[PDB]
Amino acid sequence: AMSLENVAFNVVNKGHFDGQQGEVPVSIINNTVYTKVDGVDVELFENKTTLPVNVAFELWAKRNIKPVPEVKILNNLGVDIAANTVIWDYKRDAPAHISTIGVCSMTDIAKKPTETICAPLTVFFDGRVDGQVDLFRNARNGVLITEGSVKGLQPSVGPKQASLNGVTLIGEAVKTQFNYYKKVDGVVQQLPETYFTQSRNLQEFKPRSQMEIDFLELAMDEFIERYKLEGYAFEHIVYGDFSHSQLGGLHLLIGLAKRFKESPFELEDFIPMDSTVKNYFITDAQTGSSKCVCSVIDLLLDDFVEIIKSQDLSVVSKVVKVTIDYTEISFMLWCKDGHVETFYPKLQ
Amino acid sequence: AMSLENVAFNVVNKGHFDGQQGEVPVSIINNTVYTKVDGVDVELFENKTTLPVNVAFELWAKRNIKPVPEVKILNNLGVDIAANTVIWDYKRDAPAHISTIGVCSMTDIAKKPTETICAPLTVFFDGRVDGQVDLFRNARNGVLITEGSVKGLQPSVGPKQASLNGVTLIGEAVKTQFNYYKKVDGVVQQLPETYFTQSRNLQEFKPRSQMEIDFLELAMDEFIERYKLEGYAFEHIVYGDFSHSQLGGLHLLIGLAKRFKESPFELEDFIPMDSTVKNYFITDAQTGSSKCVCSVIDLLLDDFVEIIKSQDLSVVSKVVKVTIDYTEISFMLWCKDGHVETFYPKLQ
Amino acid sequence: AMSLENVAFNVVNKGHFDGQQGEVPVSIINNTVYTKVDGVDVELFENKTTLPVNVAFELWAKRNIKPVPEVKILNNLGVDIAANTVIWDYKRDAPAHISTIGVCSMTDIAKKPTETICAPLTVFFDGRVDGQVDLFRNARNGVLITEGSVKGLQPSVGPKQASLNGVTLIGEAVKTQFNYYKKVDGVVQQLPETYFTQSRNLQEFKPRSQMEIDFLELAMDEFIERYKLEGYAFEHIVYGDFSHSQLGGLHLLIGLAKRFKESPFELEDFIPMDSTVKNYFITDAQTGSSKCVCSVIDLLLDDFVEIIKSQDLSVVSKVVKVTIDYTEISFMLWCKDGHVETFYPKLQ
Amino acid sequence: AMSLENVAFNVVNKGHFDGQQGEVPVSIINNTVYTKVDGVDVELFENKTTLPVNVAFELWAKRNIKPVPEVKILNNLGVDIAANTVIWDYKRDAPAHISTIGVCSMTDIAKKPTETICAPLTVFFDGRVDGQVDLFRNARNGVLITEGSVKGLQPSVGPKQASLNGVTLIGEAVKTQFNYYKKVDGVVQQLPETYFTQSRNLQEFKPRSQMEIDFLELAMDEFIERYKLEGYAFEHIVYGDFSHSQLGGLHLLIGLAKRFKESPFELEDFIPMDSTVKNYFITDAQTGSSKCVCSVIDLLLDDFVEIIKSQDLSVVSKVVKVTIDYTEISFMLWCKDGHVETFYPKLQ
Amino acid sequence: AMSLENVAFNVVNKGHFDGQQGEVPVSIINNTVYTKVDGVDVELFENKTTLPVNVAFELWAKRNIKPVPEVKILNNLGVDIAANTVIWDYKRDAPAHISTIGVCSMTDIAKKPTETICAPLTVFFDGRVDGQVDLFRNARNGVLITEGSVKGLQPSVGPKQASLNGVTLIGEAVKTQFNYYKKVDGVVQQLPETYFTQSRNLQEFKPRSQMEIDFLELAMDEFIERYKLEGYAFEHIVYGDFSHSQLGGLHLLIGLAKRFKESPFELEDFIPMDSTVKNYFITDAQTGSSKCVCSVIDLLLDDFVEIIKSQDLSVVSKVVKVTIDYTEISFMLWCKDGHVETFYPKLQ
Ligand SMILES: Cn1nc(C(N)=O)c2ccccc21
Ligand SMILES: Cn1nc(C(N)=O)c2ccccc21
Repeated sequence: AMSLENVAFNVVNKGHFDGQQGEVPVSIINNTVYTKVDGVDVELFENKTTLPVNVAFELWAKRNIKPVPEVKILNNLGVDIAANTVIWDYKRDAPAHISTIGVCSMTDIAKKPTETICAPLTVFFDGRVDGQVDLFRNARNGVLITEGSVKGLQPSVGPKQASLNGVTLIGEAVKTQFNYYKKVDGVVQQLPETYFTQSRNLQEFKPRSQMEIDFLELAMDEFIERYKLEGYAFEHIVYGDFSHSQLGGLHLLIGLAKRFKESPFELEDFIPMDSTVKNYFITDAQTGSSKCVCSVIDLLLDDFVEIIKSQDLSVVSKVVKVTIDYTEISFMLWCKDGHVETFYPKLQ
Repeated sequence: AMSLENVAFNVVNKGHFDGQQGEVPVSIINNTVYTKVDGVDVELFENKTTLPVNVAFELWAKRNIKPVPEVKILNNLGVDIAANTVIWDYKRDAPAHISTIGVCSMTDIAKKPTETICAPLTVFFDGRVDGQVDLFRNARNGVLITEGSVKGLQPSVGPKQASLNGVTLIGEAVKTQFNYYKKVDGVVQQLPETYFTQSRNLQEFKPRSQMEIDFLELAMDEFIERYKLEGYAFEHIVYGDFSHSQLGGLHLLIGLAKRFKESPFELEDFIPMDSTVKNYFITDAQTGSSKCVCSVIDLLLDDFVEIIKSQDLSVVSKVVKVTIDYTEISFMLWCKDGHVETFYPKLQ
Repeated sequence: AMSLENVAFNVVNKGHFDGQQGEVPVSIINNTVYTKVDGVDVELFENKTTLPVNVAFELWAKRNIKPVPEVKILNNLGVDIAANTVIWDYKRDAPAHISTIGVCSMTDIAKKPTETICAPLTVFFDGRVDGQVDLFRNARNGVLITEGSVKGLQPSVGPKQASLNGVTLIGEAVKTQFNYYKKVDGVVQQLPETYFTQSRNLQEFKPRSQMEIDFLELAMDEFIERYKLEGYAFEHIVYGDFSHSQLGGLHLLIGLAKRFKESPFELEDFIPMDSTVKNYFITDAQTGSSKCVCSVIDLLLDDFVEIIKSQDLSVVSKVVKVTIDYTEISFMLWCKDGHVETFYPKLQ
Repeated sequence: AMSLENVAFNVVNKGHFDGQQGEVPVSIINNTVYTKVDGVDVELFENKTTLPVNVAFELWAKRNIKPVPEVKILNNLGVDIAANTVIWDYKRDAPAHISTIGVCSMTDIAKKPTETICAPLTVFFDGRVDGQVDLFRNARNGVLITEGSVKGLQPSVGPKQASLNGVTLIGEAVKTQFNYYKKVDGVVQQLPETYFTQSRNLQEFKPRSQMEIDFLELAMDEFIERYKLEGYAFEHIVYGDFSHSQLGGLHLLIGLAKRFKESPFELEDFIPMDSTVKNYFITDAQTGSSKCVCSVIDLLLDDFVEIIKSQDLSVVSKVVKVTIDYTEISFMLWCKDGHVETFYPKLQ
Repeated sequence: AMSLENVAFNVVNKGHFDGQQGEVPVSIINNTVYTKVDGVDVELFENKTTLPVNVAFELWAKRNIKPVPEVKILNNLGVDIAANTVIWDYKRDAPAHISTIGVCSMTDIAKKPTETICAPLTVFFDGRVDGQVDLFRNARNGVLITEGSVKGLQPSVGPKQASLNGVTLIGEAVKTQFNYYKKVDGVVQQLPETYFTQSRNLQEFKPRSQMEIDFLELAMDEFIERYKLEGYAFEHIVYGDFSHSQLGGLHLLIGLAKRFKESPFELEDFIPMDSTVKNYFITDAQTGSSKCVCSVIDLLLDDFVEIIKSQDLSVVSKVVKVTIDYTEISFMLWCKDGHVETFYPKLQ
């Protein structure tokens, strides 16, 4: 017996939908859900989605509260819908997927992923839920995550980090590193060799290697000398050039984090969504150097060094394709006299 | 187990709230309630009230579907709230009362009218519901309607007409004429002798006496002669004067109905609500004669003739108080040389 | 180059979307689309749909302006989506279907009905458009209308009437009677033998047979005598019983139309959508007789007489299934001593 | 001391803004203004404008309640703003002009039309208000109406009809025929000789000449014979051709009114505003004959006959410019062998 | 070919409007603009203006992305509109000006500033754009900024800082110090001698002189002694008095910044807009000392010392007018026995 009042009761008493019986009085005004507490209204939810307020409230209450793959990974793997859960997209304040399976009567296209409507869709399956590894076996299209091995299936080791209630973290008390499996038209795929983005924040950036510790601690010329990076344009690409009106390079998150410690800057996230490569309209506060579309990727500095050192530097310009987060990322590589001039995630 | 989805189920299947178990998917967008039918959204309700949409939807679904007193009568009797029902005000598309008793969790001030919060409020009681006459005997303040005798309680015969789902009618298959009773501060109050407004429409006006048939059929001078109305200013008051820029008189609904048959006119209902006396900004289409505040009352022509013929015509101006629909209506009576000049419901 | 301003230009200059190049300034405020004319905003469209205002405006501008099947027929045939057109539902002021094919970038699930997403959906095809009969032959699921013969395809003669810009009519200058064809799972399905509802209004009801002329002109007892309808409960079913608080029978539109000429009544259309059988909360103004759920069907009186006279009258109660508008309508037939007591479209 | 509560007080007590002191409690929710009456909210105004609700409420309360020129006339004369009044556009439910002079603090561009901001704007002046003829003499740009002679100013006799509170009428108790005057760049402009549209409705159309009575009463062939209209294509232009899918002609309101008596039809007013020529998407209910853009003008049939009989019929196609409501209306005249084929207000 | 979809395409791909061809699907819901990215909606813009959402989205996309004068400077100079650009007011999240010239079809009053509508308006001209110095030469009213000298015009050196995408900064990689020119009625003005506000933030306050470094580093009594400020009430005016319920003085930003390092406080910006003097409802968290209207100005401490030391201290109270940011700021100076008691930006 699903209801607005029952969903609200669960949110008030359990912090989310927990299948508990009960009802609380609710008022809906514009895009906000309120509940009466001692005669006064208390805001439970503000709808930031394009779904009707009561529908969005229910999907948000029914969000997955276990560590789940980051939306950018699910998107890159072609996930269309999730089996009997809601992957909440905290970057968009909305459901990661248009439709649901066995979650909400307004958004459900099926109650079970075995229904023929789900056969063409790449359904997300969670091996931590009983019967989902078997539902993936019977699924024509799908992506499966597991914590351990699956008999007869070769795994693709996913990223170390997962999203837990919108907090991207590498789990110590919970497992966040999953094995990934994918099926297309009934055939188990061999997932490609991939790098993973590190999903760090600018304000709380932490190095994850000795090279990253050295980048943040040493001065530009000492670091470039120590790691033999002369001729690889790290001065432009990673450190950033703030001497002209157009901000030069600054495409690796670690470089932005190093700059942030000394001088602040504005990053306008004009397409706010989870993605492998992020585009920002940056304005450096100290210098006034700015760039409308500054593509930024958070790779481990060692992985970025490996990518750039594995390229042919003999052509003026070329597209360099690198598998990152299971997707093909195109980079633009610009060279002159055997040295790099610039290397950036291609704006297309 | 009250819920938005259960209220919607009742509306879809029973035409209103009928206490039936069940749920239908609902979407709320802005001020409208929708339900999915054959894959598409069908509008169930549009909120025209100042309450939250889901709350107004529930009160409207729980509206009283039996003949009930017209809102103007309840207002005139000082009714604040109803016992365990919703009197829906079809003229305002809203609940006739702010709060409820045992109806909706968001608007309820009590579950039963015996609760101390209800003692100062004039509670409406319906003798057609088991135990409501007893609740009126125990209520400190209240208005009771019955279809018959209550032992020891002196009745007041109400109007012949009642509102059934927004249709004001004199019941033939249902009883619409009720006995009325009122209590103030624990004491049964004697309801005054009163006239009743006829609650007719301009477009479907029907005469309810031989005098009313004669007013609509006969010419002005021959009706005034037949009913000995010379010197009573019916030419001004009832027929209306359309010769000057300011429309003269036209305060009885029957006069407007007679005019409507020949020439149309605009009546701007600037305070849209049910009331004994209605104020309209009238514009006569044929002549361009207009009046910002034209007070109009729908009395039976015989009752209006009785009122005007029972007045002393020896003073220039005076207030004439007449009990109509249990309320004291003040009229302004203007005389000259023993004849009426004007007589109108006094604009406060 | 589809755009809001181009859609608005087409509406302003062509009365609808006509593929014309051009732009007009547009302002969107809340759910209304406006355009500047002589320095002031003029309303072009008010969104009554659950889609975003600019999206609903585009689908409405792109509505099919040729005579099209009434939405009740498309629904009864299981139509999910239309091929490269919008069937506008004038009863709901909304698109008859959630999604589109080659119409609008926001609602499109495909550009052509040959795309694999369309295979499971029943696509509506219009033989009057070049290549649509061929697309139906290749579609896994679909409904096709034509003005003539399709080689080798067994036709089903549809209703005489079609909807032209929201006006249901039997075409004299245009063809409104189509041949219908349906495919399920790649296989042409034989459409059943069916009656058709007449799609008439209560206020402008016109008889379409000598029997219907006789029902409206003749008194109840003489019509029943002339057409040998004694023992078939037409007094209850068709004429209606207004003697008790619950309105009896009154399930045929013609009976409501006959009553409407003498006494008015309120019909509350609580699920406002096009359907073969309509449910109304009726309140008779003359008597106060009312019914929360009064199922009403508009059959030709001759067709209803044929249905009722073709039933076995020897059982107390039974479900009578009749194909109407291609759908199986369940009726409840109640008999006593070989005569009908009641016969009504069964309330689910 | 202008205020929302004071405006509301004036509306409640005076039917409009009347400069009276006082305040009533007001609640604003979404686009509606409410006031408390007997403990419940009563709707005073619903904003259908693109202005903020409280601002639109004030302009509507301050609307001119005297007969004023119809908005189509003011527009045709290039009126930008009114001097110290609001011309309310009842066809758009909005102010006819964006800005005000001495009316409302939010919309005012000036308190008096003598302010330099008003010099480039064509200000509407009303000679019925003291000092407005003088303000017109001093205005650089303006339109003046008067009920009589202004010394030395050559008058233009306007239409017989004016708008009084949204009712277009020819005044009997008030004057609706004004003298018009216009100034451009400090210089009094000679207004051209013009025809006037009759501003009639389809549903309440009344003939205003013996020819118009003869058009409505007589059959097509006998009217054309009586008025010697053979070869002028009245069969197409005025009567309308409903034999093909595209509705032919039907450009004079009187022809639509004649058709309306026999068969109803839908007129979609897709640009809802007052204009000399109106464009409708028409659908004839009887035949299914339709036209996306059907230009309709309401001229007196005698005036239309005079216009068409005053044209040279020797060229295949040409633009015929006719001054109507002070504006140049372009008509398309199509001839063959010395006879008219079609003549219609040219679709721009 | 301007369009909503084209503006959205530019925002998605270029970070702002860049004149690029292309379209993306857009949905408008309430006041938010979304775009579809891989089947899900992504928020592009939330309207915080009083303009229609699609219009505000276009002006925001077309905002000037070069360093521009701060809105307080433009306002103080009487700028009404900008020539072919949008000065976006980041403090109000809205366009700094009501109308535009050659920017957006809904807000444009002209395509070029040479149009006669622009002659009375003080048009903002940017010498960094080709032809704008010449358009200022031909403009009757205007303000011109340049980076270098203009032949024949004497410059007014503006502030060192400018706004770059809402970040107020003193440019190192870009020029932010402009020469200002102003014309009124065709005559080049001699701009007055002025101080400039420093436009610093409380949280990231940086000293811009040795005196400012000393104010932040030294204790109150050491600083007052070093700079000979005894008898100038800096203890009250600049440091602030937190000993009584009403917070005393605290009118210079540097004093608030010094306090902020030790104890936090709430500044309620009740009129959120860019202005030379800002008014805050301050509440000191440590003491509970508060003030409803605390006027705060950010002057360089040396400039404030120069202003206060250049006043006559012999009268109880007087208005001291100081040109700051080209506007006349009134200060209230209160003295006793030849010493200052208080000196503050006058609340009027
Ligand atoms: C070997 N194998 N294990 C699985 C599984 N655990 O889901 C599966 C699924 C499809 C095809 C082969 C498979
Ligand atoms: C001498 N002079 N230079 C300019 C200019 N560059 O705009 C100008 C403008 C108006 C009047 C005199 C002027």
